[PDB]
Amino acid sequence: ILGGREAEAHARPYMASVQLNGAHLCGGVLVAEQWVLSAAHCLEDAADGKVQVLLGAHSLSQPEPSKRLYDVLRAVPHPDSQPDTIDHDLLLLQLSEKATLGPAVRPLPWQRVDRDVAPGTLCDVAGWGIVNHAGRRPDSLQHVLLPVLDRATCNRRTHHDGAITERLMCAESNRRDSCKGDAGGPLVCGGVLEGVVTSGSRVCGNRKKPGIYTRVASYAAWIDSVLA
Repeated sequence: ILGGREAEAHARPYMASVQLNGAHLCGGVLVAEQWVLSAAHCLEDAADGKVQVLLGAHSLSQPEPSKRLYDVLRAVPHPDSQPDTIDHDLLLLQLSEKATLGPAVRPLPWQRVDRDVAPGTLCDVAGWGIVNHAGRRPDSLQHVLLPVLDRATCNRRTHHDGAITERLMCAESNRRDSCKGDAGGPLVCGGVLEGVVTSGSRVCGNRKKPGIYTRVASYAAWIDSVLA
């Protein structure tokens, strides 16, 4: 997260760190007791590496009573995801067992009604991604509040030039933004999950290249099918 601040510890009990061989890789969001939603291109990461999900965390490295690292029973990328597109960029991770819930670990309600978030709505995104241009990785969860950007502005040639489908949404990226390591994390508006950070290549913190988020409401039936 660029231009953000350290998050209040455990105030986002839905937040997940998706890990590969014990290192933070991507964000994710607990959407059911046994299921974490993240981004498909994260799993281009990779092969038969050990994918795990850390719940209940603030610090990646330090002991905390609520921290628990879960193994992953099954990883389910969206079937229409492709290496060279930002479309359908969702991944569902089935934990080894249902997560132990408490004040620091709880699924987030997610949007089922397929209607766009209003322009200007202030939403929250959080992550353990890089915090400066050098690539410094934070030990603790960061977040930033970002206003939703209307799709037509986002689709201008100066911006993302037609790439923002009805299944995608944008937020402003003026110095404050998600960046490398934040893919798959949650964009939360009014206490409800609305978006998942996409995991394609994108400059960070340039107002001319808004953040792009997959609209979870667009994929409600798919999420239900996988969890069935």
